[PDB]
Amino acid sequence: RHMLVVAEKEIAGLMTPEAAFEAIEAVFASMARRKAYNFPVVREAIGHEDALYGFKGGFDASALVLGLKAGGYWPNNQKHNLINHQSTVFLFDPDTGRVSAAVGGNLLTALRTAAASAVSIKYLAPKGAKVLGMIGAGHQSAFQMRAAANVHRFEKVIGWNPHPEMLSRLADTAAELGLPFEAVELDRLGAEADVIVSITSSFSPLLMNEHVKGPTHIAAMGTDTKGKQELDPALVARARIFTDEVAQSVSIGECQHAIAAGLIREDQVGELGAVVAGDDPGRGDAEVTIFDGTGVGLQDLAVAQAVVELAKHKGVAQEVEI
Amino acid sequence: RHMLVVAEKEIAGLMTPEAAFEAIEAVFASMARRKAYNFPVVREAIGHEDALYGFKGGFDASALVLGLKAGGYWPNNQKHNLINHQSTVFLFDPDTGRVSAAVGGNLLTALRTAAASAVSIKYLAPKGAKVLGMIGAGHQSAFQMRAAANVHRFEKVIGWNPHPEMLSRLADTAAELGLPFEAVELDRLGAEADVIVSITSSFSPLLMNEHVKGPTHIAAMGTDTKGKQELDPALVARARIFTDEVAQSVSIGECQHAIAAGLIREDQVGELGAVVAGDDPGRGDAEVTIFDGTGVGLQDLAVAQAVVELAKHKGVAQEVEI
Ligand SMILES: NC(=O)c1ccc[n+]([C@@H]2O[C@H](COP(=O)([O-])OP(=O)(O)OC[C@H]3O[C@@H](n4cnc5c(N)ncnc54)[C@H](O)[C@@H]3O)[C@@H](O)[C@H]2O)c1
Ligand SMILES: NC(=O)c1ccc[n+]([C@@H]2O[C@H](COP(=O)([O-])OP(=O)(O)OC[C@H]3O[C@@H](n4cnc5c(N)ncnc54)[C@H](O)[C@@H]3O)[C@@H](O)[C@H]2O)c1
Ligand SMILES: [Tb+3]
Ligand SMILES: [Tb+3]
Repeated sequence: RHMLVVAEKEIAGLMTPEAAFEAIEAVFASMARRKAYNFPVVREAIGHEDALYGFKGGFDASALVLGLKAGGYWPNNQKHNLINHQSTVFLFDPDTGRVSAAVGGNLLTALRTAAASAVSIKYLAPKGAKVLGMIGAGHQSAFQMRAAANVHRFEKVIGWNPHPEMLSRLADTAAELGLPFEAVELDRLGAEADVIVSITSSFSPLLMNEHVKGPTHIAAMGTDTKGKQELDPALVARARIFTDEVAQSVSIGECQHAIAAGLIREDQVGELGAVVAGDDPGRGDAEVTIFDGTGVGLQDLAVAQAVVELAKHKGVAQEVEI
Repeated sequence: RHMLVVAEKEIAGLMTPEAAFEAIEAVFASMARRKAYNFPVVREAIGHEDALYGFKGGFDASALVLGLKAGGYWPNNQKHNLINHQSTVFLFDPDTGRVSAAVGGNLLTALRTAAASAVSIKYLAPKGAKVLGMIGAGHQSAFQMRAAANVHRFEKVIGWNPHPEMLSRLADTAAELGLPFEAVELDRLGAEADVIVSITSSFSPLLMNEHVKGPTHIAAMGTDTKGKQELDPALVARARIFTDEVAQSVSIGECQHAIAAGLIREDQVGELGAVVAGDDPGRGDAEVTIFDGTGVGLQDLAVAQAVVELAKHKGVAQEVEI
């Protein structure tokens, strides 16, 4: 009996935005139909090298995926010539309990996060969305724009960056996709962008309520810890809200600040997967929609189960006896 | 950069009861000195194949060992020609966060469980213990007897089992250890066994309060789940109690019943590691001592780290790129 290992350097040549979209769109519908759930997250500051280490487990009864993503954040990894984020996904056989696969989760995390916002664009973007708005130009921004253009045909890409130095990262990605780009200010972005994808490590409201005008869908992907914030709580409180895990959205998600101040209800925080499964009308007659993407382990298990199938069909899945 | 893999079939040729004893003894001391700790345990009934699946993580700052054991219990694994207990230890580099090793955990679990019971024997057994009492003849009962005979020199082994046909497993291993065996009922076992080791999956009190007579150390290893029970809560109430994790002992351990009945309070539950680290005198003049072995992830981590060290020396550690 052997287990499969898919090295990190193989993920780029195997995964695609289409393959990432299929896995995440499917795992959203399973969570809505209560065929899949996330385990309680373990998150520990081990008190050594300032590390944050933990596990994100889950089980998908619809796709028979069982396992976890283990790892975290090592801020001092520069001395090792390594990136700060280090994670690994372990898959187990749901029928027997044996380990089945082990895949690096660094690039997979960026792809499933980009695929998550792409699902919210497919099911919540306004009719005939013209301009794509990008708030932030970090490492994740290139994956977010590529996943957005893969699911919706855009005509213009406008972008704003809290740090104007790396504004060129959005322009290179927009030119890569064959779309024009224009660096705009935050007030003009909310008025022209029909779809807005924010992906910053911000601790204060960036996109204000008076900025957003007209039908607009917002993919709030930045806030994933207690304390972070990207949107004006007044802006969150006028939009129909969808998320991946309601418990995480009201605690460490973008909605954490509006539910605490009593600006929105907890029972009004919808599930994006409920729209994919057809149980939720979706955008409906709301002018502004917000997808509060917080990140769940089932997203990491779905794309990991996809790369192991693509790897062994390609011939790059390492067979290991264990 | 790469990842090591130690197959399950190599564990037997690498681990010895003495090597497992030295690892677990040191881990008990590190926990008492607060140089190591266990992460919050995840334990989920996923609903598929009646399986119990979860993670037991931990970190040993003294030995710089980090990781978790993943897996659990598949009650119907006999139809797959597999044992019901399936687990796997994943070690991570504490300085970088990258995964370092994956080790088969089936044989490791039984070894460290037997080592934990042997540590309590070395530090809590009555002076000159001559008769070892085995309550349970399951799979792990053989490992418990071998580890107990390795740390302490016994003259006789008496055994009892709810299903009396399995007693051949105790007699066979008693023959391997050069020790005579006699099957008995629980009334004689409690009055003649100086050291008692219970390793049953029971939900009813077996060893009663008036069964135990004279100086006796009871290594209760079977109860690791809310609802299981091996001992009479009255017997637990009159004994000097030690455990590996006080939080688990009062909830899923043997003390869960004497705690709920108000017979004892959690501050009356000691730590076996404090006896190992010299901070606790241990037995003293008490007539009955109990070690509530529930199982902690650091035990798996310590015994797996030693296996990786031996596997690299013996040359049986598979180098895998990830
Ligand atoms: N929701 C998910 O599933 C998921 C997954 C991965 C990452 N993320 C989140 O995405 C966010 C960015 O990911 P990245 O890796 O692209 O980070 P990154 O640091 O590469 O980009 C940082 C962005 O945050 C902005 N920024 C930095 N400090 C700021 C401050 N003090 N105030 C306002 N803006 C500030 C920078 O201008 C830049 O745009 C992080 O917050 C991360 O947690 C979410
Ligand atoms: N504490 C630890 O660190 C640790 C580690 C591993 C296993 N365990 C526990 O050890 C126990 C047995 O381990 P095993 O894998 O050797 O199990 P096993 O099933 O091989 O043997 C189980 C024994 O329990 C007894 N038993 C079974 N059903 C019973 C019932 N209904 N009432 C009373 N007695 C009954 C029988 O004597 C049987 O031999 C399990 O409960 C397991 O959780 C503890
Ligand atoms: Tb059943
Ligand atoms: Tb028979």
